[PDB]
Amino acid sequence: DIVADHVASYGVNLYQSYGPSGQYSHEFDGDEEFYVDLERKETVWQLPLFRRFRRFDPQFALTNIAVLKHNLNCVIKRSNSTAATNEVPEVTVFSKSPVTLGQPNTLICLVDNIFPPVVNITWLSNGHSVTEGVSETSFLSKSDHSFFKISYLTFLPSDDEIYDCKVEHWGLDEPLLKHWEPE
Amino acid sequence: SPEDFVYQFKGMCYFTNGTERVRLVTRYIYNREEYARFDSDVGVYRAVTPLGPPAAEYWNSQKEVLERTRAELDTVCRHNYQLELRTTLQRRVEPTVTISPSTEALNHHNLLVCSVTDFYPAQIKVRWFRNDQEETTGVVSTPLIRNGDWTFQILVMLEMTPQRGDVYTCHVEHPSLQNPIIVEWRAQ
Amino acid sequence: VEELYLVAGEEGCGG
Ligand SMILES: *[C@@H]1O[C@H](CO)[C@@H](O[C@@H]2O[C@H](CO)[C@@H](O)[C@H](O)[C@H]2NC(C)=O)[C@H](O[C@@H]2O[C@H](CO)[C@@H](O)[C@H](O)[C@H]2NC(C)=O)[C@H]1NC(C)=O
Ligand SMILES: *[C@@H]1O[C@H](CO)[C@@H](O)[C@H](O)[C@H]1NC(C)=O
Repeated sequence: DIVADHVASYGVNLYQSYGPSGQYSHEFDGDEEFYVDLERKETVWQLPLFRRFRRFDPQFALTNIAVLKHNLNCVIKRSNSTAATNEVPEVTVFSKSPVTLGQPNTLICLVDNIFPPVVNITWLSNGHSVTEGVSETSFLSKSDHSFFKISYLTFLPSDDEIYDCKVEHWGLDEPLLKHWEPE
Repeated sequence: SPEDFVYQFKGMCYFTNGTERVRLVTRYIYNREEYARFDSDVGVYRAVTPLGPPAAEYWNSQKEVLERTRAELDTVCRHNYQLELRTTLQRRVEPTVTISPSTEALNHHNLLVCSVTDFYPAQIKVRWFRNDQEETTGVVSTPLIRNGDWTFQILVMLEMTPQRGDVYTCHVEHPSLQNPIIVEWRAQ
Repeated sequence: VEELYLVAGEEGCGG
């Protein structure tokens, strides 16, 4: 509906009773500029460019999330405790860069259509749980008010190792696995 | 599973022609139900579902709340855009360009995949050539793929049949590149 | 210059 050269979210604000937990982030043209670590009261910028030239007061996020908590309790009362519906996430795995054996790379696991925003994303290497070299985005907003989240695995392509992205979510009957390997 | 009650607030700024045309839409969401919003093109809060009137009427009756929200079009949207102009909107990451076939035997249909990866911003032009002829059919492209780390990639595939001694080239133009990247694949 | 943000309106309801 809204045509624009650029779109920013200068507050994606989230609070949920499970935990409870929250998230505060800014987005520009669909990518996450920062989130605020609400426990540590720290703004965590997502690019070195941003870390050196930008600043955001973490108390702004803390204050806003406190308002959401207040608002949430009002709307629970007004809705007779209407709970969130669990949606079925969609999972895709692809590489960051063209694959050549022996050349360090990154695998990307996109977990889309997440709701509610509670998920476990982990990696398997030859069936083994991966403990290092994993990072992930925050929850990224969607115009239908679900979320997506992206996890990253650093890896060394080889002829003897294969990968799965493993996703746990209340909308799934069992853990969902998405497979990837160098062809 | 455990029940969960979710609340979202999304403050969104829409920009066109720099900061000349700006629209602010703030959205109040219970679970996934948007129940109230402020749209600067409307100028007051509106209820969008039956959950909303108590919120919208309250904020509209609080003139300093209303007035502060109207001012955010300037004090937040445009203000922060000036900061984007110094950083985000100057970010330039050059694409890496690779060609590979999808096994390759001469008179047998194949797909040539031009991988254009790790670039920013999103604007890009990718063209296939067969010898000196630009390929305007048989091209199948993925959507723009968002990697989540402030880069994109796109795969542009060419349906073709290897014949000797055809030469194929993928030509890539991008705001990060002073001259186009040309990568070539030679049949046999 | 510091980034600013959009303030969440607060509902008025009995606590
Ligand atoms: C708010 O939601 C709860 C849960 O749905 C309702 O209580 C449930 O009512 C259903 C059907 O009447 C009954 O089968 C369940 O046992 C009951 N679950 C509970 C109490 O945990 C509330 O509905 C109103 O509750 C009273 C108390 O039981 C009922 O006498 C009344 O019929 C019921 N009305 C409904 C469900 O429409 C509900 N509150 C309101 C105001 O609707
Ligand atoms: C994620 O894993 C944790 C720890 O193993 C578990 O307690 C939690 O219930 C899981 N969350 C899901 C499946 O959404």
